Amino acid sequence: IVLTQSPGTLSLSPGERATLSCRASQSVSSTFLAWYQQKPGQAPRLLIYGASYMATGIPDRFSGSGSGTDFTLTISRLEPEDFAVYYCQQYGSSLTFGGGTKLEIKSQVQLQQSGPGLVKPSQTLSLTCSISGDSVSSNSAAWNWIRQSPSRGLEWLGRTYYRSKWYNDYAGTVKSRIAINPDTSKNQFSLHLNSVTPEDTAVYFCARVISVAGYAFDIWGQGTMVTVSS
Amino acid sequence: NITNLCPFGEVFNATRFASVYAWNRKRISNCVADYSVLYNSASFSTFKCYGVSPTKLNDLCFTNVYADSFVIRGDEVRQIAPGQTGKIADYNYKLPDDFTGCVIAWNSNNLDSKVGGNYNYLYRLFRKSNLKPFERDISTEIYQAGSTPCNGVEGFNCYFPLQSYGFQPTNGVGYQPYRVVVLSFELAPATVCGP
Ligand SMILES: *[C@@H]1O[C@H](CO)[C@@H](O[C@@H]2O[C@H](CO)[C@@H](O)[C@H](O)[C@H]2NC(C)=O)[C@H](O)[C@H]1NC(C)=O
Repeated sequence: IVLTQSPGTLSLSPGERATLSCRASQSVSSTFLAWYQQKPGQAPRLLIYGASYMATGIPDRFSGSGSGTDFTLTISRLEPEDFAVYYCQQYGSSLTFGGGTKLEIKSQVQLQQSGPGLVKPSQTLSLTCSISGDSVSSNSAAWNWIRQSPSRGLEWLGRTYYRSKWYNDYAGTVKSRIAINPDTSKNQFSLHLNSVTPEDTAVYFCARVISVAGYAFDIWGQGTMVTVSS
Repeated sequence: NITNLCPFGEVFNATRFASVYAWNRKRISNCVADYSVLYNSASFSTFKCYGVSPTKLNDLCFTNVYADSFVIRGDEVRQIAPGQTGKIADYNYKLPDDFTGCVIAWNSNNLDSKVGGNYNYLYRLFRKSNLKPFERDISTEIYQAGSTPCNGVEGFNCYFPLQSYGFQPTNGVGYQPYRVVVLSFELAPATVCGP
């Protein structure tokens, strides 16, 4: 499944409305479309899951609609702080993000990231994401890893969870050289890459997903950048 | 001729209503039911009666009645009626074609919503086949949406069958919690009927 962002770029003024559009290559029977808003220098924020239901602490201006192969987001009354970027994510037989639109105008659970930010090429990269406010072995949650680069956008790396024993999944691109390890004693989970390449320079986030909330990325991490260079 | 009031008080004024997919059911019998107090209350948004007209309910005698109660989203109320189809009328709560009763609903935005988002109300989304009238399904096994069997663990093409409404005080009127009570009459020695 491939998601295409229909509007390229829009310039508006305070007061009026805005209309976005997201198009699917084929039908999404799972119907788990979600909308994220990202300010520069900050982690993305969740707005709508299930294409219609509102998230926590979100005003009523935002509205979502659509079904099948098309979806749309509507902004009733713009504000000067809405200088941001808006994405479009799906879940089902595959997990894919969208290109996203740049728009310009004229809390009880925390995730903390740690690890080196610079690595020698052809070495191992290790990151760790500590959890405060929950147990990593929860029955109804999954722990992901996301990375972003300007050339490729937002990319899904892998995930882990636990129902009766531990289960892992990884993206096809990175299957051969990725590992995710949990640690219940100190309540963390870590990501390891045995071999690294120059294009791997990107910014990484760790995220939590709740199954009953439309499989939407609820809580994100601080995120850190890694550059591969001599 | 017996003189004791029906427990209509506790059904309508209960503190907690269950999810739509696990709706309660209660027997009311051996009491005289005064339906005038309900109708002239003006606190009910919807009061629709099928096969029996109100303002005459204080007459008539029934064998036994039934009270079905739950909470759903505000927009989805129109699906509680005979011959209607949708997510609720297929996978959650289906009424027969020969229904003889009344449907009562009223907004409850100031009791069933929380500041942090209420995730204690759920509803079923996927099911293999539609429901028969008045049949309740409670199981929570993982739905198999693809060719590869899931073997009881969730994953790609292996979805959990329940989802949360996520009520909030700032939601629109179309997305606010509503409480619903469905009364079913069967028309044997009659036991319940008003004065
Ligand atoms: C449920 O509680 C309501 C709220 O108190 C009751 O209705 C009120 O009853 C008093 C008499 O005690 C009246 O003065 C009010 O005008 C009533 N208000 C409304 C909105 O009806 C009601 O009697 C209780 N029981 C049932 C079955 O509704």
